[PDB]
Amino acid sequence: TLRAAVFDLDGVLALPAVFGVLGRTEEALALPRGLLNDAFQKGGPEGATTRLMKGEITLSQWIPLMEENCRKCSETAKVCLPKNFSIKEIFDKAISARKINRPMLQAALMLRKKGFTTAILTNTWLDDRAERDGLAQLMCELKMHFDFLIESCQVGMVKPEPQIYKFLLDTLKASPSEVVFLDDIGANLKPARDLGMVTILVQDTDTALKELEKVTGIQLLNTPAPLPTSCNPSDMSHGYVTVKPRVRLHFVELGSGPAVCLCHGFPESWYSWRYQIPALAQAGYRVLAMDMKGYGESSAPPEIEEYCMEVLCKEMVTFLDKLGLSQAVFIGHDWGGMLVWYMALFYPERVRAVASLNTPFIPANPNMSPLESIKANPVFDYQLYFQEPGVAEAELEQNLSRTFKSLFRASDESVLSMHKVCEAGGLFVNSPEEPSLSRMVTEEEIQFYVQQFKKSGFRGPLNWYRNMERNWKWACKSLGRKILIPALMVTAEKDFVLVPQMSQHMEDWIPHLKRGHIEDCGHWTQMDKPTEVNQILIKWLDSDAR
Amino acid sequence: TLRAAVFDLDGVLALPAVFGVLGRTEEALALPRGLLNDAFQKGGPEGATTRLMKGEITLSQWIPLMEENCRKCSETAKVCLPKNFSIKEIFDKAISARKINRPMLQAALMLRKKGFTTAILTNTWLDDRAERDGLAQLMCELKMHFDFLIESCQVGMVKPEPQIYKFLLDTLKASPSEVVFLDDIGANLKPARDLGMVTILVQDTDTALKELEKVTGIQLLNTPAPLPTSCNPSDMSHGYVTVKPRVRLHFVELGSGPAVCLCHGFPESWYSWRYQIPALAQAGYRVLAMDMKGYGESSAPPEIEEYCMEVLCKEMVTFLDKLGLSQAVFIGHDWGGMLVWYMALFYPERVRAVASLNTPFIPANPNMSPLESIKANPVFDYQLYFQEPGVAEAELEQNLSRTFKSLFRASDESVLSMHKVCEAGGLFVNSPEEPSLSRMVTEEEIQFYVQQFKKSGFRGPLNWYRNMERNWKWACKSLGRKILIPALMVTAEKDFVLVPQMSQHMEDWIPHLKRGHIEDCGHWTQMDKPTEVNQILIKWLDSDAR
Ligand SMILES: Cn1ccc(CNCCc2ccccc2)n1
Ligand SMILES: Cn1ccc(CNCCc2ccccc2)n1
Ligand SMILES: [Mg+2]
Ligand SMILES: [Mg+2]
Repeated sequence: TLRAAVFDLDGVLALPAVFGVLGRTEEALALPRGLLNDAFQKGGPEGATTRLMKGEITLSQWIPLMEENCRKCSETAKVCLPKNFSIKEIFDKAISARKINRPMLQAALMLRKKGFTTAILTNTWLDDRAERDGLAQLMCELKMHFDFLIESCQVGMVKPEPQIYKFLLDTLKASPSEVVFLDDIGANLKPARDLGMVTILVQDTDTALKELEKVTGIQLLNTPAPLPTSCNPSDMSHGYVTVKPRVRLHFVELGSGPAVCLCHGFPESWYSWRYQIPALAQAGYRVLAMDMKGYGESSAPPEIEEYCMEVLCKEMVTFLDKLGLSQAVFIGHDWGGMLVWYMALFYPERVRAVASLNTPFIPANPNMSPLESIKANPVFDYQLYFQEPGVAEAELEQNLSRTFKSLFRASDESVLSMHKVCEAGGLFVNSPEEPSLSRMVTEEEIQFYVQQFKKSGFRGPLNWYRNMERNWKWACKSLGRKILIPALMVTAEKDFVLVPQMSQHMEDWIPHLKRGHIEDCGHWTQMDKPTEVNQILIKWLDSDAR
Repeated sequence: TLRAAVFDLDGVLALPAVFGVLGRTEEALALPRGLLNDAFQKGGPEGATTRLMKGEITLSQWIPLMEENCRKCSETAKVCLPKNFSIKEIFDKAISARKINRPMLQAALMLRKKGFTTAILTNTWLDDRAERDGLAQLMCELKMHFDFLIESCQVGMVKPEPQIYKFLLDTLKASPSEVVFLDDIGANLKPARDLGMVTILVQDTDTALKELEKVTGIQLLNTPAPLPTSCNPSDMSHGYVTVKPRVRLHFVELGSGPAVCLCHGFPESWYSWRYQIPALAQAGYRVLAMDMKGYGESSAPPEIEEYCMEVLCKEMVTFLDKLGLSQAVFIGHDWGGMLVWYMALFYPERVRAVASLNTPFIPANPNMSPLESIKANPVFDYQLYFQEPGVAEAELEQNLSRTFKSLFRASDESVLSMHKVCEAGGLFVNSPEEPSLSRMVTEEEIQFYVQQFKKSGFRGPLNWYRNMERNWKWACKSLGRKILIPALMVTAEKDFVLVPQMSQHMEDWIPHLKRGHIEDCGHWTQMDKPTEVNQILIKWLDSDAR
């Protein structure tokens, strides 16, 4: 029966409410109780405040009217306003204090996940204050989570006028008995209840969610910790930069503030950062999530040396040149982790800070050929398997769904040891035809990877592994240097290919290295433990990159 | 004969040089003359400084070696270094003081314009200092103007070693007698002169350019003021955002810092901002230069109401939402100018500041139909001509080269009065078949517009003029408001359609409006007077938007 849920902003999705500051200010200043609310509501349907809420005048034009109202109210109550009494001041403070009410948003998120149409209906104003950006950010953050945002000042109607609820119903494409509406003002509920909507009077959040839970039949309270917000590819800004005649790099871009360039691993996509991209942008950064060369909508030339680290890195520098960025923070995972260490060693002027998930920095051994070093570690056997052009391509391209479903698995779910892969004849030779779906991924997310890899297959990706000698020779150039810019290494306890202990000497080359470590986290770090990754990167960004 | 020109960075393209700070620091501190240079050059080919210049060690690892050198030099000279003597300090200061030598860059620019291959060859270092971003910005700014940048620390060779000049020649694809090489160190010139290159020893800039001028046969000194840097479309980052199911907006993006959204006019392109985009990015902004709806690589649905101001503006808000931008500075010209005023009135929380070139803000007259108002001004006759769907499309699409060549003309070059256009039967009825090229545009630039307009023709563009009534009704909603965010109006003296005096009442609605005014500037403001536009916008951005 219920199909739609409508939330107010002030006092419902955001707290403390502003009217609360009229009450609080009265108390704090020992004014006659209600004096500020009387001034706020002066004139009723024809007073300044209604004209504000309807979009007739802006907030800045309203401020001196509320002033006059406060003066007139105090005169009739035979009191004085204190010296320095400031409506602008009171409101700047109330509007900055007001924060997203997290459990209410999470309820709305969950209900939207169960198929509810969700909306914010609010009496609000056109905000032209010097400090308006704070409200713009709050509204941005809330609104992406709802089907509709209906603002009194954009539609020219205000709660409790009956016409705005008719407009709501019409916007929802729903009948009134299909709708629950939450508000902290009883007068604002009545016209909804008159049309037969279920209504909830919100005082404390938990009681409102209890009523909301009872009436929808969906669990909303005491629910597990939800995953961070993910990205919908077709809602992203997609960017494309030609770094040389046959090579264009694609990236997805979100956020403003310091530039942060995410470099994914093998065989992955910009989409592997889907959980980090909204969280980092929300944290105050300009995120650029790449398709690395070889992948997705980036170019994939066939030649092996197009994918040596020297060339890949020079291209990343040109990418910054064409975008007009003097620096970015470089955050990499897996092969992308290897790449950002080399950006830090060869182009430190272009790297604001450097972080790697899983991939350690290990200086080239100038006394041992890289192939030998690889042969010494049985877990890198699969890398020998990758050398011969065409062999791994045929196995990995043969059935893309089976490829990504076999690779992208949590640490307690694996279906492929990296064990004597050459000798076995392939990576998947003892894995199922139709693996089950990992807890980490939905069938929809697997199909995005499959679709990306239909454009160029696995040749460009595999070529990243085919420059061992060439990368070793270039790396040997850097053996006298240290990495002295801000740097973060994040180890994953149960990554069995890139194990934590392989990073144990990094402080010899990077003396001020900072660390995070994620327990119970396998190789696909960003989608395995997205919440922990988010917290570790944002904390390190805010202290070291900013 | 000469075909290539090679410039050093320190002491040639950038001034003051750093060695100059060794000399200056000695003097300032009353140290033994040359002591700092002796320390800098200690050990020669095997000393710390050569290892730096070759990329063996980074700047930060070099600093304490130079320290030791200074100590050892002072001991043997039986003097003391002052308390607080700091190599880091000296170098941070010298590297920040060092600025692009403008007349040398302009010479290089001009020579490159006459077909020279140009290069920077420099002994420089890997810069990992906290303050490295300053050098990264200088290098970014210089390097886009040259064919090649060859850095000692990336190539592992240093002037004056002979191998670096061979590497240069090989990079240039030129023989030595085709090359002039400029350097401020005579020792660095010798190996070039040994190979038979023309060399110029640079002390003061003017004398070096005199020699450079004599030897190339090209005028380089006393030359007129060159145009600002323009954009090459295929070197730009191209971005695409879907704002609703059939509408994606394309934009070009350059720079970091506060977001600045450029909105072009009829019938134009993101490319109409080609002279502003590098200058604004260089001035510290994140430029987003749109194809507005209807144009270029943005979507162009056929329906008239898709192009009313309400819909266009809501889409610009969604564009900011999907990019994760809480605000941008909105700068518009012509129809794009009209649009940014309406963003300021309906979405001030999303607009950091607003500026318009040419287009005044004039409140809707609620007592007169917009068509009548249009009929009252003979210069807007062409707007009636535009009403009837299909008529203006056929004339404007018939020959695109002739269309843009006829429209894009300086004030002393016009070929079309806007005079009784209906009665004449078209916009071009008394203009030539093959107009001459305006001084404002090259044949190449005309052909870019022609190519853009082959994708969707003129239907979407003309539709901007076909919502007079619908725009009037929405504008009437805003008649109680004022624009109280930072705002700039730029009038063009000789724009005969959007004349300066039409803006004369704007302070009634925008009391703190700032102004610029460009004399001898016709309707195509950005390409008519790009230099003046640049200066006026950057000065207003730095004071009001930042
Ligand atoms: C030198 N290097 C850079 C990155 C790596 C590890 N790549 C693991 C990818 C993979 C994961 C599972 C199965 C096969 C391969 N090694
Ligand atoms: C209401 N409004 C917004 C913008 C304008 C002026 N458009 C001029 C374009 C043009 C220039 C030359 C020839 C024909 C048309 N009027
Ligand atoms: Mg409320
Ligand atoms: Mg020099």
